[PDB]
Amino acid sequence: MTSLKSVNGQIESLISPDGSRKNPARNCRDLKFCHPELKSGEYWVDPNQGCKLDAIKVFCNMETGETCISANPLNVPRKHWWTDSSAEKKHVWFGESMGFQFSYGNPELPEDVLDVQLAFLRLLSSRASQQITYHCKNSIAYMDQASGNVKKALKLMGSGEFKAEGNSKFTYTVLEDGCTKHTGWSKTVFEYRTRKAVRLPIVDIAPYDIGGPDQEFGVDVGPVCFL
Amino acid sequence: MTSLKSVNGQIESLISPDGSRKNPARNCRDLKFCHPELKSGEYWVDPNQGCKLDAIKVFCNMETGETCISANPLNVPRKHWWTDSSAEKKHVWFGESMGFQFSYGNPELPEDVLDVQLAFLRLLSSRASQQITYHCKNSIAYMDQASGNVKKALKLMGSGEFKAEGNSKFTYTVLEDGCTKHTGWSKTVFEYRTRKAVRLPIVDIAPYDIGGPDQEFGVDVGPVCFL
Amino acid sequence: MTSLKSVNGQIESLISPDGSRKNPARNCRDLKFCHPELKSGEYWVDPNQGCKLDAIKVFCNMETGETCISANPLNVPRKHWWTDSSAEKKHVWFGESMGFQFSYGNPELPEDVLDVQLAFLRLLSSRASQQITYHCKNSIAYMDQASGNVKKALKLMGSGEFKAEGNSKFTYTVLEDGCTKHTGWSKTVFEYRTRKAVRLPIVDIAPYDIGGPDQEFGVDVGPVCFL
Ligand SMILES: [Ca+2]
Ligand SMILES: [Ca+2]
Ligand SMILES: [Ca+2]
Repeated sequence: MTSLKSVNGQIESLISPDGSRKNPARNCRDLKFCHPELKSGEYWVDPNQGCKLDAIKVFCNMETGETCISANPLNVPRKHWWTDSSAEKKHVWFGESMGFQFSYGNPELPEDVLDVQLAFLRLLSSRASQQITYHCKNSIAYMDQASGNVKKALKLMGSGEFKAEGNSKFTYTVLEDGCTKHTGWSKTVFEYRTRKAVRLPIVDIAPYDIGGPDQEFGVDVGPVCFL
Repeated sequence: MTSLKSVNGQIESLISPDGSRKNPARNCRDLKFCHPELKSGEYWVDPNQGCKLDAIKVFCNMETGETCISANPLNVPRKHWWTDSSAEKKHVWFGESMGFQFSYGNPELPEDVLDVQLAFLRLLSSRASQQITYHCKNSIAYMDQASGNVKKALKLMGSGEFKAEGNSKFTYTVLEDGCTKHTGWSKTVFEYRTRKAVRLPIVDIAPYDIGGPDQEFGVDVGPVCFL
Repeated sequence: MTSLKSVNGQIESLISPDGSRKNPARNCRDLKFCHPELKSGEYWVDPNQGCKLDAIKVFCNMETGETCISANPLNVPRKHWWTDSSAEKKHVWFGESMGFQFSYGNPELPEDVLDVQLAFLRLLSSRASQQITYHCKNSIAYMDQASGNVKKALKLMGSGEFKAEGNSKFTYTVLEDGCTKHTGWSKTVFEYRTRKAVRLPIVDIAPYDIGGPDQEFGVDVGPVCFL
């Protein structure tokens, strides 16, 4: 009878996973769907399903049904990261030069695996969104106070380029803009949200105003969230 | 022993779903594949699989293996829906103006969910096809009798534009053409069929000849069928 | 107790498939993941999952986790397949003229089914690669000895065109080049590898230097391999 009890529970787990490393579910949204009660917390979801042993630790915003992958590493430290030699200041790709590109998900799993689980969510979600902060000292993120212009605004590489202005479908929005005046380290917050998830996540960033001897910046990278 | 009997049946259901709200399958085509006998009828299929509680009531053409989603609402009523003021007559988007866009699947399920189940079928099916009727009084659908021309022909928004003429890959075909002469309410039937399912379903419609005081029309929207 | 034993094994099979026609798994890579030990060999994988009865016999390179579909038919025989009348020699599509296009997977399964299993793997894999050999007598594959040029090089239809030169993202690489001198039947080997798997497999081939009375060629088509 004990064996029967063990089997039945096991079977129930199969019909509905419970989010644990041992019993992951397809998206946070389903976990939400099949486990209405469960509260937002770290949960294990396996987007490509099939084998269960390659799921990923995501954060479920169990309110929205969003699945949110923290990006590793999470942050880029504060430093005066670039030279200021040209009178003209030009866009630079952090990851491409000096710099690393942002990686998303479990460090442990191989590239080809982190690609495909991400690929499914990214290919098959209703929409995706991602937030990113630019810490600044003496460095214009988006709006230049003195020009009242975005010419200085930075760029982001969706995977596709996200700019302040240009085709609307590819323009990030700003959520706050601390870094608009030069004088003595403040934060700007950007956001990209779309129905073509394939466009996310943000892998690289390009600050236009940079390399001043005065100029220093850091970043922290918010999770890419699929719904 | 009764418990064992209940488990075994339960397990069998898992290996093969039977199409019911409680035990849905991935596509009508599989239901057809794993249940060769079952006759065309309303059945419950769950394209994104995973959680079972968000499947959709489709029609299975169990002959073809097509999965056919009736679109809600099904029809647009007969009415003289638009003004005729310009000497020139121009294309108008029903949904965009005066008008609503066609929604597909369960009313009950959320947008983000109806998106993703549709997205999978739509992204991953061999081909899709959809039929649409234009009821008419004193209104040219496709072929103008007097010109022997399609200039008057209408348009449809695949999601992409489907026109009578233009790039071949994006031209609808006509299955019958009642509305070719003005004089005292007849039906034309259009069809789009493709291997890039992503292009369907039809969400919006644009009649070129419209708004005459004389002019009146209705529509009924056939299901979007995936194979 | 025997029934319980049968159920438990059955359940275990469900959690992890074992690659057999009866118990297939999603990709060779998972089979590799959930069955680390299993050696490279013919195995049964079912990419669209759902119903189990429509899987496909693939080769698992259980070292790489690649899933490799042998293409049917495997080879095109040696023959002087084309006319040489024009002083100018021009590209010809074997399949399009004189010729057949390459089909991949189980002969038994219907087109719409072989499409969708391939579609998933092809849509959802980390990368794909495919190798193809051009047997030659008196026929330049890629490099012309006398010109030291690729002008004569052939083409391949990815599904998209793969050429010796052109946009880099769409250029095949050569792995060996036997057919560079005219005089009395040697082999060249081509390869396309990409992260946009949608581009593969190779369905058609176009030799630029062909139809000489002297000129004869065969092909054998290597499998399209998904990872
Ligand atoms: Ca998995
Ligand atoms: Ca579902
Ligand atoms: Ca299957």
